[PDB]
Amino acid sequence: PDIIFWAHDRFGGYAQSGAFQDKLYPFTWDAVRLIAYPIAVEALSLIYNKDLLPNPPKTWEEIPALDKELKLMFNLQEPYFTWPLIAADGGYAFKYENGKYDIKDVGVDNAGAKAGLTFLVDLIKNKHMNADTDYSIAEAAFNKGETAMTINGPWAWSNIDTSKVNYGVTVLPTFKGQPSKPFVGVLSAGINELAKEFLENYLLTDEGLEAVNKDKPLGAVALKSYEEELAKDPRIAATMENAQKGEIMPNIPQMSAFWYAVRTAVINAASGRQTVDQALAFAQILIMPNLTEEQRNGFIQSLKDDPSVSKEILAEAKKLNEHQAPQQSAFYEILNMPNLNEAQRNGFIQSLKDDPSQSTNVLGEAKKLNESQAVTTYKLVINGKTLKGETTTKAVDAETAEKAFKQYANDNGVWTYDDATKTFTVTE
Amino acid sequence: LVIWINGDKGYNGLAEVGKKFKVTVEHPDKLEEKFPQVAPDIIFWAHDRFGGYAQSGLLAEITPDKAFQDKLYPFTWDAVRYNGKLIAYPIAVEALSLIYNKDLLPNPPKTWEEIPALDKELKLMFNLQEPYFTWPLIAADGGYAFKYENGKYDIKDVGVDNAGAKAGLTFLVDLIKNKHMNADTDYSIAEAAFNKGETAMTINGPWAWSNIDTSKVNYGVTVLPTFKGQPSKPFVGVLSAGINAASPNKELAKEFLENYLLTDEGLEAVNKDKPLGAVALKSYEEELAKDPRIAATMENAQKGEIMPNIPQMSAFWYAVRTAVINAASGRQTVDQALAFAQILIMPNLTEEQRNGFIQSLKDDPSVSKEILAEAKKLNEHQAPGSGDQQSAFYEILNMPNLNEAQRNGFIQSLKDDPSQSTNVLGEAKKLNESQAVTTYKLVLKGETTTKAVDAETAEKAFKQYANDNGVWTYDDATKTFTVT
Amino acid sequence: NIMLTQSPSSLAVSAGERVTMSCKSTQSILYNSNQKTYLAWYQQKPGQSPKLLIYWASTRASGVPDRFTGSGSGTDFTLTINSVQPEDLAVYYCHQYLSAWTFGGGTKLEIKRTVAAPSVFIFPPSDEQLKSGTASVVCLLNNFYPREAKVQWKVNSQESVTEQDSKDSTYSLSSTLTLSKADYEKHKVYACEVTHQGVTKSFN
Amino acid sequence: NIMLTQSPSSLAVSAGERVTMSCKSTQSILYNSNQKTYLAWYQQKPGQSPKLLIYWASTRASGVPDRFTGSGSGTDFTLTINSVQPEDLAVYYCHQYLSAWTFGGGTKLEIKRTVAAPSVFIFPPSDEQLKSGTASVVCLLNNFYPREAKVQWKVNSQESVTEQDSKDSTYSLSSTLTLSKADYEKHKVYACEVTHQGVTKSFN
Amino acid sequence: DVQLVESGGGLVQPGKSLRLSCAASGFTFSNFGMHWVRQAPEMGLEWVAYISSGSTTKYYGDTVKGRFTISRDNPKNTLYLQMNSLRSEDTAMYYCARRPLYDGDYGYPMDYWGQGTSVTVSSASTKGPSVFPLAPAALGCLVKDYFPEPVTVSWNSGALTSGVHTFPAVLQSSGLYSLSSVVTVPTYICNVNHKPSNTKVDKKVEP
Amino acid sequence: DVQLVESGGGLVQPGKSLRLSCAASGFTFSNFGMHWVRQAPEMGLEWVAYISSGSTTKYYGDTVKGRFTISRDNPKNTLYLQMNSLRSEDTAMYYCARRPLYDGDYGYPMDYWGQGTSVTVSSASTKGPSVFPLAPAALGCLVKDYFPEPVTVSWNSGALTSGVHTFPAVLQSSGLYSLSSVVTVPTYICNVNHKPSNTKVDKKVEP
Amino acid sequence: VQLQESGGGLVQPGGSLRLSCTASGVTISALNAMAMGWYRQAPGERRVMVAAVSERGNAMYRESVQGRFTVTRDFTNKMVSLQMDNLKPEDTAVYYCHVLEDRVDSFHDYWGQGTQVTVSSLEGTKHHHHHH
Amino acid sequence: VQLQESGGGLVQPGGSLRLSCTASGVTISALNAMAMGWYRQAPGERRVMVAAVSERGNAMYRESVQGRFTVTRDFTNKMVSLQMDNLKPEDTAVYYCHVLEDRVDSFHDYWGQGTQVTVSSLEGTKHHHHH
Ligand SMILES: OC[C@H]1O[C@H](O[C@H]2[C@H](O)[C@@H](O)[C@H](O)O[C@@H]2CO)[C@H](O)[C@@H](O)[C@@H]1O
Ligand SMILES: OC[C@H]1O[C@H](O[C@H]2[C@H](O)[C@@H](O)[C@H](O)O[C@@H]2CO)[C@H](O)[C@@H](O)[C@@H]1O
Repeated sequence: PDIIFWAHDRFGGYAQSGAFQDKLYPFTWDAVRLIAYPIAVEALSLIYNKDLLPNPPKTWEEIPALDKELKLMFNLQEPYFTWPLIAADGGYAFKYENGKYDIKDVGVDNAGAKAGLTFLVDLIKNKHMNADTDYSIAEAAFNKGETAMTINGPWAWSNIDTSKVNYGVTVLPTFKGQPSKPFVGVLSAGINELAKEFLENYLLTDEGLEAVNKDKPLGAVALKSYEEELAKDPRIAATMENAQKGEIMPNIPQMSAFWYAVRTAVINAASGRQTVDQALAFAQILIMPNLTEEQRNGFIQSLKDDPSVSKEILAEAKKLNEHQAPQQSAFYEILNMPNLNEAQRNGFIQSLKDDPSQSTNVLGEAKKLNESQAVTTYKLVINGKTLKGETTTKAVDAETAEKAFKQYANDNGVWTYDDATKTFTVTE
Repeated sequence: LVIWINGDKGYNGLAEVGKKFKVTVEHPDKLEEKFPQVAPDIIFWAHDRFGGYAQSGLLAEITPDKAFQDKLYPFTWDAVRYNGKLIAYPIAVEALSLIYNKDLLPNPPKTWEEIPALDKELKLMFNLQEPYFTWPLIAADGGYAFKYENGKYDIKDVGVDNAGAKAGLTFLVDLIKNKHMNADTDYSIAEAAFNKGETAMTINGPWAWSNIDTSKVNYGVTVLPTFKGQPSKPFVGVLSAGINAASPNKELAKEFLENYLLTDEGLEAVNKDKPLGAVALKSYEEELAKDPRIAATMENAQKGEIMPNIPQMSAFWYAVRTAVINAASGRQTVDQALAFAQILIMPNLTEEQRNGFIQSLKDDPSVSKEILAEAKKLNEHQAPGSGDQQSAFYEILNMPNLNEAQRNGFIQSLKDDPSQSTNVLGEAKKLNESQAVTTYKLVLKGETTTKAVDAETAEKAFKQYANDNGVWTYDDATKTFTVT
Repeated sequence: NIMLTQSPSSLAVSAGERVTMSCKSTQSILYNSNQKTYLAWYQQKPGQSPKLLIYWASTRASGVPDRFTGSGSGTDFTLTINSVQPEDLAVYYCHQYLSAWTFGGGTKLEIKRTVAAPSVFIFPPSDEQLKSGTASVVCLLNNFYPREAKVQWKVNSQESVTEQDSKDSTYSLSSTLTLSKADYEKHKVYACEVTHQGVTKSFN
Repeated sequence: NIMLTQSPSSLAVSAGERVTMSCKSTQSILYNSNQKTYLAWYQQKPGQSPKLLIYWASTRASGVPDRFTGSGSGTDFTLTINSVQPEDLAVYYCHQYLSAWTFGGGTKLEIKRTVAAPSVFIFPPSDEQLKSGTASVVCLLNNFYPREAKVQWKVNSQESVTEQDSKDSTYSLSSTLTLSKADYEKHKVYACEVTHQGVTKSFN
Repeated sequence: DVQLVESGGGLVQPGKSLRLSCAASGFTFSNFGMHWVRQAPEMGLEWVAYISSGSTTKYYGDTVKGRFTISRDNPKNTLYLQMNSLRSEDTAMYYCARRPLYDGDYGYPMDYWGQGTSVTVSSASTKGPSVFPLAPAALGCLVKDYFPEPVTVSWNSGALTSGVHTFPAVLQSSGLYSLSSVVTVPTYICNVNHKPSNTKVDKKVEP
Repeated sequence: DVQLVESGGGLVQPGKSLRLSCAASGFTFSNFGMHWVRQAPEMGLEWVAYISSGSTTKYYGDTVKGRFTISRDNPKNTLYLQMNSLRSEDTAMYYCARRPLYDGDYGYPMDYWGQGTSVTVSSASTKGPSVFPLAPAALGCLVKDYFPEPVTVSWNSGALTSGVHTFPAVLQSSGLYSLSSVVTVPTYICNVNHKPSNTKVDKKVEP
Repeated sequence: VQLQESGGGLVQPGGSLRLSCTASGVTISALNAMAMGWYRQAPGERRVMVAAVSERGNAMYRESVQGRFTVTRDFTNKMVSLQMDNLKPEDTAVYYCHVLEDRVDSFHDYWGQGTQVTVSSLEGTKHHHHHH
Repeated sequence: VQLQESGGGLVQPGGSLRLSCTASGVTISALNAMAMGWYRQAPGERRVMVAAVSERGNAMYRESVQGRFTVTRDFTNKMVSLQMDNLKPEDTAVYYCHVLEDRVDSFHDYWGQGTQVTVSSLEGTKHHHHH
């Protein structure tokens, strides 16, 4: 294949594995940063049936009441659509700090993610939500009016337009008073010169963008003029509201397995075969990059057969992963032993800074020490016919050193003291 | 609190600022080289060495404030940034300028070539020991420290051997030889001569002004003269303060930097002591923007280039210094000095190998470019190539007597091992002098294959093969003759 | 590059006694830093990749017996086998790995034993070979110690002798007599006779 | 960890014949993939760092003489010296390096030879000793192999004997009698009488 | 255990190009240097090429410099030798060998060798072998008129190995090769494999 | 030649801390793992600590786990061992040893060892040795009343080494140490070095 | 009650190993009422507890192996399983399957034959063959 | 005209080595009438010229060694040097000091004893002492 049209998450891994700029939006180029040309910006939205309800629900808690009144369903197989509920309560794929993604920190195991997933499985068990439904069945149900609401992107709108049923698009409802944070995908083209020029001066045009959008709605197009002439449509406005409420998808190569992991967790979470915490732990273990297949399988089995120590298992797996990657509390605690004299305190803190991974040991034995706990060097020069040499002793003053040196001379068969070099010289 | 600055800056003014804030200040000589080996709490210096200091961990990273970022000019912040983090607080921007005595000459010469005529009429002199002052003449004609491309610096490329740098250094040594410029003079002698009015011109920064202000003689500053129609491009330095990572008063020094000396009264006090030039802070710079000397310094800075921050700068300075000194005293030629500096620049060469290359350049200058190329190749080999590769590619793709298989093989070999390209190309050339089908299967039990241009030829060959071995259906679908 | 020359070349011995194969170097291969001579002895059995026997000209590689011993210095080195065994027939190469990598000419260790009487077979051509246009009769001798053996044909013949095996330590030989089709039926009786230290086979 | 037990605590032998030192493991230390037993034999001369002799329990280290040989398997491993030399007196440790690192208890090797008559010396205290307030008188026996000798003091006594040297293979011992200065003054005649398998020295 | 497998050998015309691949298994391939060594009956063992672990240092034989290229792919554990402008003296068998770590400290030379591939160069074309069983005790089959030398001969798919005598191939007056393989007996089929001609033939020997 | 030299040893009170350094020369220190191994007269050789090449993997002994810390500085070619909360059983001599590359493939154990530094832990205070000549054939000198163990005794600054007999130190009832060293002869000065007391004594022995 | 162990051997550090213990001669509720666990012992050391599971199904671990090791008890198949992950050379020992039962007045312990676990700390063994 | 060589031995590749040659038995001007150079010979190949300096003071180098090798002529001291930098294992050979002079009708050569130079292609010996 020459060019691939897809969301911007996988092009980063593809690149890892091997005036025109001003014509598009800057964040679109920044997201694909260059490896791909942005074409469309897509975000999920809540599409409801106008005849079913006058106004959409604002909170996720009210949706079960409306559904049981009907007696909500969408694509459950793909994590993409279910992710906003998880991300609403603090769930994040990777820690985005000072503009950089921290692969070492993964927030899928957060408590808010647990609350979102347990609310989803509560919807599943109450028969309000279908665990085995997919995108096609959800589209068919919304086209036939079986479901009052659905979660879908711009592309399905034309298909809904084929069903001629009145549909209203809006922002996804808030979860526990917190708005959702859907992933914002950038549908862009990645090249495996003629194809590049055909993308540039033919596809990236108002006529080309409008021709593509007529077949299937691209949502937010990267081209400025078509965005300006298409911003009048309120559906695009709702899509951008969802986008700013959401977070852009990362470009790091660590997403694909991540997606796989999340998918498995959702498949574990929806079917009821495993609890929310165990599914999240399995997803976290699958996310971990440097674990060997045998090690990952062993950790998976250990999490499966005993969920009591899941936190300790995750900590040990993270430690092993950091060890195979190609203390501050201890620092504060060590300084606070009162009876410990200064010398061993520096020794222990030097060991702590020297080897962090032994800190849990180094702290503990220090406590085992704590309960247990609770001078000038002068030189003699003998210039004698019977004894020639020099020796040293540590003393608090020249007087104690003088007695010590005189005793040493007494056991060994004119005394002068040079204070500048702290030297007693004895001449026989 | 211990502060180390250069001796030509405002030590007394900074001392008064610290006394207003205990604070101890010193100005030891050669401080920029003893600082890395000793490790003072904070050191005032140019941004070039702070990159190496941060790489070695000698300088602690400073946590900034966004309002403080907006307080000063942005390019000062970008210049003091190494690997995306801030290590020092920008204080002043210094660029070299030409200072002339108005009574000695009404107008400064626009060109360097006119300066010999003016000097001969008199019968200009400045510091020669430091490469800092010599570099504008070298870099006026296209010389550069490192290739600045697309916003990154190329360590592998060094421009001290360009013909423009050679022309500038030969011009300078020609001025030396004609007794117009003393090779042994330094900064102190230049300052003494200009204060006494002996010399009509000098090259210096803002800090000298107060000194010449003590001379009570009128002085005018301007842009350095052009060389061969090309304006001079002096390096643009940023004097900033770096904090020791091992300083026990790190936060005290940080608060001193943020709240006391980087404020209007501190900058004005140190400027009264010694003119710091273009200050990074917006308000005081706008206050001093009316002064024509600061305008001339800014014009020189725009004409020049901002001094880089790579840790590979220090040895570069060292190399250039030696070359300039080797150029100054006449011990060796300009080309030899530049070659020696170029050999000294690359770090990955072993000391024994570097000495061998020094001797190689000493005893045979006719093949200096070959020696430099071989030394560069050895340096990249030991470093912890596409130039000739594309040429070999283009030559092979044009090969007329070579069939497609051999061309593909040679291309794969070139793309695979480029360091042996020069030999391989020749081998291909050698072959150029010398040169001036469907596989069908037969399914005595066994299978065979033969390559044939058409079905009937393969049928004939298979029938012969069966004849010799004591033995018909044909399938286009599997390209197969079956005998039973 | 350093050239190595192995003096004995082919050498025959009975099983039980010592053999000494020497090789000379053009240049000294003594590394000055650690005072270790850089030379190795490799053994290659027929139809096998070379197997390391000795390195540093004195040290024995792991797993080798104690019968093999390396000695020598300067530019002359020797490899000595105290008790040659029936599976010790191979080619021994001395190889230096100080400056570049080079190998010696290779000395072939041959095994002596008692003489054995060969077994003689006469093998007729097959009919599919006959109708192909040529004919070939085979005269085969099997299990004789001495390679020297003369073969004569009674009615331009090709003789092939196999490599001595390690187990039995004798030889096999095959002489093929090839002729045209018409020459094949113009004659009627074909015989191969052999003269050897340790007999005629004929057919119609 | 896997600690090892060496059977002989010490063994004496004359020069020229064979000695065997065995050591046992609590578990098999055979690496499965390599099929190599991970065990080594180390030699430590007195007042020196240990020196590697054998690794993999059969392979011989570079520069090690051919007399040293290693054998055994399972949990029992033996080091054999075919011809013990006088400078081979040392302490031998068997050490596994498969799981963690542990060392054996150490086997000491002695040297047996012909009897030798000791050399007797008597040494009085010096005057700095005298005025320091304590007196020490020494009786010295030199160059006596059998390592059996009794010393008696005639008018609280410390006997120190050195290590068997490699060249002579004999021993040296000193008996020190320590008393106060007054105890020195009251008595006059001091004798040391030494009896050995292979004499009294006195002063006034 | 450490294993090395070579592939890519065959018959190529003089002046053409060829590629040999050596796959390594059982050890960290990305940490050891590799050697290519060729052997011929009239030339013997001689080192050809060497590449370091990180591909930074490569060395070539004097007679092959400028024509041969040595390289490696660490992620897939492969070693490549590209041979160009082949001359008639390059007919040999090629092995890939592993150079131990820090041989300046322990002195361990090239220890593990691959099976090797037979590379032959000639202007003539290939030809499949002709197999002829021999009427008998001893019985066997001869292969005749096959231009590329390698012909692996087994009996009953390797069921029996005692008494198997396979004579070395000899060059005939027509430029082709022929050899006979025999087995001493008190069903018997002989299988011949000719890799350059990709010919597998099973022939049954009966009176 | 490979050279490993340790330093930092001496006499320290129980419960104190001590840092041992080991400097390596003659090999790439940044590529080989390092071991700290201690030896005592009553317990013998045992392994204390191990550090990998890149300091990513570190192992400790059972009895020294949590008390000792191993590290290394590759640019400075140094190996550091920090001991905290020392106990009376730790009196021993420490060596730094090298681990050969890929011992799981070639099997080479700890090969090169340093000289070793003696660490003794006790509540008693150090005391300088008392040297006494012995009037004479043989003649010698004896050193008495020195608590730290190491006392190196030579004659004429090592000019003569024939007939030298230095006896091991013996504990008396007072808790101090003493040893006599003699030479048999047909000028002579005996030199004693006591590193913990920093004592260098040259005593001339005459009748 | 007869206890038998299965699984073990030599393993590289950082690997995983699953040991199993099977009990016989006991009814389901009987050994349900007795706690079951894993002890280990190195030579020269005493009997230390690495895993335990009480009659109520609560798991107790030693602090050095908590998180790394996992104990699971399946009543129906009468099997206890110890999964050991992220191994270090300090973990090589003889492992004993153990049963703790209450005779009211005191405690009684049932012991198995035990299995050997050897963690072999070795360099350059990331890609070594094992089935070969 | 007797030629005496000095220098050589074992070198790690990429290292440096300086060889010297001294001519004797000829006067100053007559030696300035000669062209002086270095040849090298490997076992199995004929002698080839690796460097040469004519009487004009110009230098001529072999193609494969240009840049890495340099040759210098001190004609006042009857002395010549060859500096070899960035060596390779293929550079192991015996180096021969060579003197060529024209006899109008022909050319005549003088060869020295020669010195042995070996390049050791080992890997872990970079830090190794020399003592
Ligand atoms: O499997 C989850 C995938 O989610 C995204 O792909 C989306 C895409 O963003 C959306 O426009 C469209 O509906 O296709 C899929 C729906 O899953 C990620 O881009 C992928 O990496 C994930 O695999
Ligand atoms: O001379 C080489 C040095 O140049 C600069 O240092 C200058 C500095 O820019 C200037 O403000 C002051 O007068 O001191 C020196 C004069 O040389 C670089 O900053 C240094 O790194 C160079 O060594």
